[PDB]
Amino acid sequence: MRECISIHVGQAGVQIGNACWELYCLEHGIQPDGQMPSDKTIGGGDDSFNTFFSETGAGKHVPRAVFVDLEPTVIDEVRTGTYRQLFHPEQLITGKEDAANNYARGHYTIGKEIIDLVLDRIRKLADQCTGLQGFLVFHSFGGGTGSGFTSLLMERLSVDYGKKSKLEFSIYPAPQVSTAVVEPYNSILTTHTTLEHSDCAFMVDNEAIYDICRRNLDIERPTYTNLNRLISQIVSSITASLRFDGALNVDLTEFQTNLVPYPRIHFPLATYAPVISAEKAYHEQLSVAEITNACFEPANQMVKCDPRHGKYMACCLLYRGDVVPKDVNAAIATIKTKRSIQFVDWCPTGFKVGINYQPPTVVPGGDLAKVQRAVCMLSNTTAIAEAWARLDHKFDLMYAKRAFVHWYVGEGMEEGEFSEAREDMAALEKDYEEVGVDSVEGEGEEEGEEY
Amino acid sequence: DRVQSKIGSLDNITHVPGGGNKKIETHKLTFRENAKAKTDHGAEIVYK
Amino acid sequence: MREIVHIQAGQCGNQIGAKFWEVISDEHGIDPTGSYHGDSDLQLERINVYYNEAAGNKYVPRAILVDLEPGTMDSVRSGPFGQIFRPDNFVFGQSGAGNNWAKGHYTEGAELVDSVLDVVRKESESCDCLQGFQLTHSLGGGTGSGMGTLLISKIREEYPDRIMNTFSVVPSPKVSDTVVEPYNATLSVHQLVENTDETYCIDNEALYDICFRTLKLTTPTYGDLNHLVSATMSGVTTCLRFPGQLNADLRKLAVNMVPFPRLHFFMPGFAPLTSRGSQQYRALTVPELTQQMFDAKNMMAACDPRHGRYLTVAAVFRGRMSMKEVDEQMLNVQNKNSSYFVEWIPNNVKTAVCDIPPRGLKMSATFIGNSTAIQELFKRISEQFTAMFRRKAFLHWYTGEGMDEMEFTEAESNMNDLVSEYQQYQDATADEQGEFEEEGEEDEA
Ligand SMILES: Nc1nc2c(ncn2[C@@H]2O[C@H](COP(=O)(O)OP(=O)(O)OP(=O)(O)O)[C@@H](O)[C@H]2O)c(=O)[nH]1
Ligand SMILES: Nc1nc2c(ncn2[C@@H]2O[C@H](COP(=O)(O)OP(=O)(O)O)[C@@H](O)[C@H]2O)c(=O)[nH]1
Ligand SMILES: [Mg+2]
Repeated sequence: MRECISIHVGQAGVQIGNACWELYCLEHGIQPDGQMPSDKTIGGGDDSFNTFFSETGAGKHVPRAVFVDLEPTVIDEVRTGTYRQLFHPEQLITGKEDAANNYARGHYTIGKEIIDLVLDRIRKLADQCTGLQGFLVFHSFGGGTGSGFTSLLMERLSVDYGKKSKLEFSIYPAPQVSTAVVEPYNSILTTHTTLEHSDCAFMVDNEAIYDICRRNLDIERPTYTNLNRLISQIVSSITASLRFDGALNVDLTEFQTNLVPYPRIHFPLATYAPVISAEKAYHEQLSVAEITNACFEPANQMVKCDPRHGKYMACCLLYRGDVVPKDVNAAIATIKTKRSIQFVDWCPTGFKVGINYQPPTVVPGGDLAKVQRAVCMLSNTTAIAEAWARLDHKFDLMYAKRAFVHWYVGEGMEEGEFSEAREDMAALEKDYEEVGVDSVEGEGEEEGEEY
Repeated sequence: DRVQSKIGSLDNITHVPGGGNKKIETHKLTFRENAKAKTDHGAEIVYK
Repeated sequence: MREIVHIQAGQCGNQIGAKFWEVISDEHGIDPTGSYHGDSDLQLERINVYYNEAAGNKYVPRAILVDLEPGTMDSVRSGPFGQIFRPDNFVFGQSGAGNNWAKGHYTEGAELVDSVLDVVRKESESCDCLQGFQLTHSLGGGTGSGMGTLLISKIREEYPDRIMNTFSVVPSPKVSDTVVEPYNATLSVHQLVENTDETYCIDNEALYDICFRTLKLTTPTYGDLNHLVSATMSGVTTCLRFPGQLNADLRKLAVNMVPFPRLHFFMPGFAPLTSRGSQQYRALTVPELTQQMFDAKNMMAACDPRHGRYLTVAAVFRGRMSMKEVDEQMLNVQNKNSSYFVEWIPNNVKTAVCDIPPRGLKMSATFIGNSTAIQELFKRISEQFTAMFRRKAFLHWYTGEGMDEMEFTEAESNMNDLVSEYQQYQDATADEQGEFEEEGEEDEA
């Protein structure tokens, strides 16, 4: 009756895709072959799972999603992993040679060979929608597939789907940690392109979730397979209304009505709570306000730019499992009474809210906490300015020295493009400062009387 | 252009409060600045 | 005989709606599949007020059930009593609103509108004297709030001497569940204030403090807040369905509630509100109803009405009881709390009394007030609208479904007038002077 698309680009996308689809299978009772031999149901039809899976004539479900990197290897891994028979063969799309962390391979000289073969697979998934709602697209800024091709695809989706929601889910660059030397060309060449083609663009940070993993999941060895499993708890909580019925449902196209005050201000940061080990879970009763207050702690953010350096301005705040709207009401109001938690004076309406009856699942891989109720949150803030303040000067240093620019140019670009991208990123620098303005009073100004 | 912000952050700052309006009151109130002829009132004794 | 249609639209409107058609279904012995098997023949005897009569002695509500998504209509039909409703009345769209009132009013809700009117005609050409139309909807939300504005506007143009009533979920003093609620609210007030006969303002913050502090529910759910709204809908519409000492319909409330066709937004209340241990240690009388019903916590919107003045009140009491006693207590409130009321209105209260109490109660009272104290709520909407609009914030979604940016000020000037209009009639006395003369001036100082 309603449907959406998920899309997984570059080696960051394809892997956060596994965690998500691992979960969604497990959450819905769908197996690694696409079956659901799982609940002795007597009624059916929604079954809101159909929004994310296509049903087959003999009861197999198939994921409404598409994979891409520009070499096979990371995809051959899924293709031969436990979900080989789960995922649709022709939705698993592959190049030969990877984009090398070079945006110009991803957007321009390689990208151009497989873009229409992705778009063909995607028009052929809209013909399975009964009403295409939108798109949820997973990448990183540091990969050159993850930057170049995600922004090629957003060029192309913003025509073929020009009204629908294009929602991004980035691994965003850490403050002190990096995964490419060419990290700044990618971050800015993708952000400058999507800055007119995407609806929302949510951030998670590996430097931030490592410390959550050592601190509060109490894990010594946080792998990317563990960390992508923690990131998956935010994605399942953000989609809960489109997965299950609830006291207070939210639409795919509601987040941006509430979170994006001006169309360029589309960087809400993401989070989950409560993050515990099983042994800690026993020393917390976890009432709704405890989760809520914890979820607001700066050291509990899944982006490492500190909210102590900025005002908050727009939130969406989402609850799962055993939850009473009266507790949500009070715990929200508790956080506002604590205006110590700094927020913009000119949006006291700073929250949207959603409450879903279905509790979370953990993907087993340790001792299990006995969870009852949970919280996830999206927040727009000027701490994102604190993050970008360096990535910006890194682009200034790289570009002033013309370091690496002959790889990108050779593979489909001109220096004037590096200038425009940075120029708009200098406009965007002033945009997150304009939303930091404590505005002047307008009361008590008059003309005097005519005689 | 040496670069500037692109968001409409203060586009309505020329407008002012409020928070009340009018009020409608007995001292006039239906009139306009050009409704000519049709002299007051009242017959030629009050006066013409 | 005297028929009303009910409309339910967006998520709070359909949820409140499935307490209404659970509560009233049960108040009437309606079965969860539309059979009747009830225990007093009085129940069956004014059934057409709210119902159709369908073949094999089956019964169908005049429920119309509307949405821009497909899920609440699954969750109501899978839900209790979901088989009493007619399938041809489940007109939900394919887009949501996503809290955008303009996705409601200009684009997607404007796309459903002809298909919603198709069932509004069916049902109304099948009445014998339609009085009115009741809408449970949002105000700071979008799916209800933005449908509800356009729906009332076309109904007002097809049906202009029929009554127009609205159960609106109002933005609360501490929390928002939607960010564009000031936008959603101001815009709505402009559109409704020309076409409603009645709007109820109903606050989840005001019902939480009831539910948690006076009913002692350890866990106040929306299911339990919606039980209170449906008790309210049931309560103000009792005399249409049953015998009583003083019977009053919605047109008989309207004329006592509405001094000027602008001044028709109201606060409701129910009594008794009592916890389960307290039910032993309390005694129910018409004075008990009376005391509790003018009490500052009993008010279902977030004001102490001692901040302003009552213009008009209505009280709708159910059960067997002395008309002396209820006049008496109403006189006592008007004379021992006489300053709670405005004085350029005399004798300020309608009362009506029905012989049939709520199925779970011995006796009950339902209040409706018009007061200059609730302007603080519209002041709050006006300032919190200003905190977004003075900065052009969120405006790009409304303009993207193609509303004009000027219309924001048209609604805002209207609100700023309306909030001034309740304020200018607050303790609006006559004032008088005496003429004065002098003696002659003299040389002596
Ligand atoms: N959290 C997380 N991030 C990952 C993961 N895999 C890759 N990344 C991120 O993605 C990038 C590393 O993968 P890449 O090999 O650059 O991905 P790519 O886009 O295929 O690269 P090219 O196509 O060769 O440009 C960095 O920005 C990483 O931080 C993963 O499993 N977990
Ligand atoms: N009392 C009550 N409030 C509700 C219920 N459902 C939603 N709400 C609240 O009603 C308001 C509007 O919600 P909703 O109807 O979801 O908005 P919309 O779909 O955008 O029109 C917010 O304050 C919601 O929290 C419900 O069952 N009962
Ligand atoms: Mg790659």
